[PDB]
Amino acid sequence: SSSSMILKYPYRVVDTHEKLKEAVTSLQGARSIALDIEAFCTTDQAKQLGRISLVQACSDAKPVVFLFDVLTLTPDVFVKDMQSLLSDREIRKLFFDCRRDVEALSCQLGVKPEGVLDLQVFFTAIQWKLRSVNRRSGMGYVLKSVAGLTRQEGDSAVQTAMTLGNRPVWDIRPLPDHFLEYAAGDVRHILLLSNYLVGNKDVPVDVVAVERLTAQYVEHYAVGKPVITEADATPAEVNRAWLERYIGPGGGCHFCGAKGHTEAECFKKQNGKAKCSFCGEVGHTARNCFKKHPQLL
Ligand SMILES: O=c1ccn([C@@H]2O[C@H](COP(=O)(O)O)[C@@H](O)[C@H]2O)c(=O)[nH]1
Ligand SMILES: [Mn+2]
Ligand SMILES: [Mn+2]
Ligand SMILES: [Zn+2]
Ligand SMILES: [Zn+2]
Repeated sequence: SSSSMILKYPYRVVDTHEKLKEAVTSLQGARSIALDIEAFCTTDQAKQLGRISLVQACSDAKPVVFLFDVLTLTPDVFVKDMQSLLSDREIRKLFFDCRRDVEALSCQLGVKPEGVLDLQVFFTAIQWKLRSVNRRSGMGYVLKSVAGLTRQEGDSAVQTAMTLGNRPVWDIRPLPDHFLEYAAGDVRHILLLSNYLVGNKDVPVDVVAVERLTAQYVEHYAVGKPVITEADATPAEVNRAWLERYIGPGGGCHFCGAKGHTEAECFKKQNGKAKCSFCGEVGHTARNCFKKHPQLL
């Protein structure tokens, strides 16, 4: 439905003060805003993101993806007109793994967003409530599991340069079209995921619970300085004590009792179903098969 139109939103480069005011007015009338950051690649390959180059934004108020050129605009100009927007708790800010992004917004821009919802944490919260799984999943896994969508391939020229790590990559101006298109991809996927995860009676976790859980991550990573102690035991998981407090106890399989999978995924329940040895059907045994014993039918 409306999820199909999200991925065909075109990008608008915002690199002037007039384009910045036109974008702020549009984002002001929004209810949710998907956010992402493209930063300079760091030779140290350390935790903290590099110098912010682009901030990507995609809201439900307009069919467009704003690419704020923070490098050209300078952080000071970009912050002066985006601060209250990011500080407005009445507008939901959507992220996929907000940790290093919130750290960069705090360290480099001096802003701490309000009303944040981390859709990667949202997915892990579902995995925790159903399977007692606290691992974090990548964007593609979440897109396939939640929306049944296989995202298109990222441009390998941009992907190799970023994995290579010799250069800032995102310092060049103007940016090629395949860099601009690469940068606008994540915010489209993020806003799409919110339609499947927010306002859904089939989602077993309340949004307010994941909002409270995300606010803890923001408080931990928006401290106006580089974060040293990570909130999670490993980078690819979610703090279990935070899951127990905000989401509740972890779940498991109602059939066999084991954690890590649900009843629909249980091998033992599937292997234990009666399978007719005479006609192959699942559901009955040979002693009750009408095909083998027509005296029953
Ligand atoms: O009855 C089972 C047991 C495991 N798994 C799946 O196997 C993987 C590893 O689970 P485990 O070996 O840690 O039990 C997970 O994807 C889990 O969902 C099932 O689908 N059903
Ligand atoms: Mn990101
Ligand atoms: Mn991104
Ligand atoms: Zn089971
Ligand atoms: Zn049979």
